[PDB]
Amino acid sequence: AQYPVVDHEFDAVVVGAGGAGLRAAFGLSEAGFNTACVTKLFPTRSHTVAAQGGINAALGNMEEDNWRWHFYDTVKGSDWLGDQDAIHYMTEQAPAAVVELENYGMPFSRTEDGKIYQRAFGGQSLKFGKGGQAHRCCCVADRTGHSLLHTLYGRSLRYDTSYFVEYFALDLLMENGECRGVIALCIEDGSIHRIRAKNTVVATGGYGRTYFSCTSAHTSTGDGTAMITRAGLPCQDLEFVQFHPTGIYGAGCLITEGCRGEGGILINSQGERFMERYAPVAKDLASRDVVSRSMTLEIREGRGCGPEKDHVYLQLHHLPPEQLATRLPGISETAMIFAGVDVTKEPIPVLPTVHYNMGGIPTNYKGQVLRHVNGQDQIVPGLYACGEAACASVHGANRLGANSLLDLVVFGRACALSIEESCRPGDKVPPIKPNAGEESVMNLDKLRFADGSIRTSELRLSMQKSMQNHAAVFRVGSVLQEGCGKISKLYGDLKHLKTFDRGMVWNTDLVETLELQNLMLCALQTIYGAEARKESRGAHAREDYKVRIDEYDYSKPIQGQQKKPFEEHWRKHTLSYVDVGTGKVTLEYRPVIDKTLNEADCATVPPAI
Amino acid sequence: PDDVNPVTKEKGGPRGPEPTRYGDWERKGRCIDF
Amino acid sequence: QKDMIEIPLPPWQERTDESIETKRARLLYESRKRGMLENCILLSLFAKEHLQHMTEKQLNLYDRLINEPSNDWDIYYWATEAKPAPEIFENEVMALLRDFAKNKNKEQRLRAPDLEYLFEKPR
Ligand SMILES: Cc1cc2nc3c(=O)[nH]c(=O)nc-3n(C[C@H](O)[C@H](O)[C@H](O)COP(=O)(O)OP(=O)(O)OC[C@H]3O[C@@H](n4cnc5c(N)ncnc54)[C@H](O)[C@@H]3O)c2cc1C
Ligand SMILES: [Cl-]
Ligand SMILES: [K+]
Repeated sequence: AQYPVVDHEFDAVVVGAGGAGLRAAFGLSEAGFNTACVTKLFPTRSHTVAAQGGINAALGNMEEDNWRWHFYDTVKGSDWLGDQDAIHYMTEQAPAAVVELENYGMPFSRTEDGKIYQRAFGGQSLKFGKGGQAHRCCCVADRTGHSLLHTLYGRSLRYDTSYFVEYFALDLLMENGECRGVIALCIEDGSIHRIRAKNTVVATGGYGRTYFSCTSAHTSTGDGTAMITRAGLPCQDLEFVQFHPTGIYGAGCLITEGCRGEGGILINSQGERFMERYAPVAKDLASRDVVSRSMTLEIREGRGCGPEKDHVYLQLHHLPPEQLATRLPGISETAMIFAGVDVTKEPIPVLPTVHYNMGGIPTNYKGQVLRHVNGQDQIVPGLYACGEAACASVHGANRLGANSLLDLVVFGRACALSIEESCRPGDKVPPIKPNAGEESVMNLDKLRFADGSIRTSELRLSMQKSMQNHAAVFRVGSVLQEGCGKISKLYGDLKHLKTFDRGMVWNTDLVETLELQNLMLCALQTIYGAEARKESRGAHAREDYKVRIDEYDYSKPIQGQQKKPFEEHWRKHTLSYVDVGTGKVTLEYRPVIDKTLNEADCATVPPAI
Repeated sequence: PDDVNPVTKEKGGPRGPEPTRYGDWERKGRCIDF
Repeated sequence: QKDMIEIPLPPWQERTDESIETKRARLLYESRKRGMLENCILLSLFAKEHLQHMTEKQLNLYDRLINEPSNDWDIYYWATEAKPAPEIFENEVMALLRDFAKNKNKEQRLRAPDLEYLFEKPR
């Protein structure tokens, strides 16, 4: 058809209205920048609202604390894939960030003496791991994420932030190596909007829906990740995906390990408590990834449950119902609402479930998006990223609990501060070519009228199952290679898509097909990166490569060792690229940043084992 | 009293049982975070 | 809820500029695309059952129910019985949603539906 094209000019455009995007947009607008915020959802429907837990900051309200101890915990948790300059930045800023959020109106819970109440969480420690549990985790009642969104969205409006609500960003407007804005679809009326700006912030969230089981809202489709890929820019560490072992089958709702702490057990199709064979001491309270791998082996060997023999059972019905009702109030209701299960007589169907994407768009600690040219890091002019879509990398190979609301506010603010320090409101906005974005519109039109042999639903499910079966917790060469072939085959299937809705008013069919394209790019890079990485580090663990492969053997004194060349160890970030036309994946690597922002303020933590 | 936890005297915090009592963060048996 | 009292957001408005087909299509999107999986699943399934069959009055009641509240969790708790809904939401559509969430026939509500129900007949 014909596509009405509308042009806009802003100082800055933020793609995303979750915690990260709202913090960036509010920050820019408060600083005087004419700021647009493009979001495919009303802002409080962002997945940030799902966060009913907390946010870490070393306020020291319950004991003496030091943000440098939070730095240490985060570095160690990252398994030394985390960039220590970004982790320094984030943990040093967190105390002020949380107090600022309270000042903005977030009603953080309080101690009897008026301080922000804090909980132990995430394995956090005092005195660089030597001093017992730290209490850093702060919250707003049972709705920290919602409070964050409501507060930042509401405050942004006082500074005239311009929202494009239910607009779907299709691509970046790149010209000669610089970002000049974004091209987006108005979902309500089908018009195409080219939003020009001197600076663009990508804050689009995760890509959990590449898998069959994830905790994400159904909006988590990797759209900004894919825009980066389509610009020929690298994504980073996409193989590092954090899983929980006991999500409800299909739904992805995580069931608390408290069910197993109270005596719940995992059962296979033969009625066996199989965790006794994989973890004779810890049994069903073995570590997350041990449990997930054990479940997967059971399923792979034909002992999975259900009609497709593709999950296992979490059995609670041997426990006294009084115990369930008293110690786990609500588990009966949750299991009934989604699985239709009465936990006093039926098991819950469960399987390992994606919860967090450590990987994403590589940035420096300022939120500036990086390319990797001639083996050197180099910022992309006019382009920023923050939040779960980004890879700063504060989480490295494993995110700590309650650090993932923190990175939203720290790096959302960092993007705004970086723009404020390098630019002024009203600076000339770079022009774009009159046909800029044409290819995005061509792709949209092809999907709108797609009349092939594979429906969006069919390709989507096949992708999700293939990722679940080949690129989840259980990783080994032969299975990863099989999965690489499958995902490459499904990428080729995008050319055979079948859609149905040919209109342009609230065309959810079309939007979910764009989302599938984006997911498929993310899936390709995740599984090829995982196949290439022949080591175990944090959430990536391989049955054929069970050891963390660093530049030294850090299990032994370093004195007298020969350092391994960069190309012969794995303590390095994966960089992934896709030739969109052919589906060809290319991998490169860049070093982990071990230097902090200031060694005198915060010492680099050497890798340890 | 309405919004004050009788045990910890936390004000305006999570309702019902302590969400982190098992080490993760749970609500109604759902694991929110870990 | 101090932040929500001191920081009020733009109010929800019933829309009068939409054909019934447009309103149904918008509420489909806004049912499927929620901030947590719980309401993505429950509201996408509820929408499949009802949107194409509702009257305009029912659509407007549903619109207010799922789109006026700032917090998806408030809707989820109203529907699953953990909290009572404000009087503005006490009507037949809320009654339908509350009864649906109870899952009295112990069905599996584990996935949002594929969209073919809108376009193809079941063979
Ligand atoms: C169920 C759950 C519970 C969690 N609980 C906690 C917790 O207690 N504590 C914690 O620290 N972490 C928690 N996490 C992790 C943390 O909540 C998330 O990592 C974080 O909220 C992500 O925020 P974000 O701003 O990066 O993205 P999101 O909040 O996902 O927002 C992404 C934004 O991008 C927009 N967008 C996406 N694609 C497009 C497009 N194509 N066009 C336009 N706009 C687009 C969306 O509309 C949305 O506004 C939880 C995660 C989940 C899934
Ligand atoms: Cl053991
Ligand atoms: K990430």
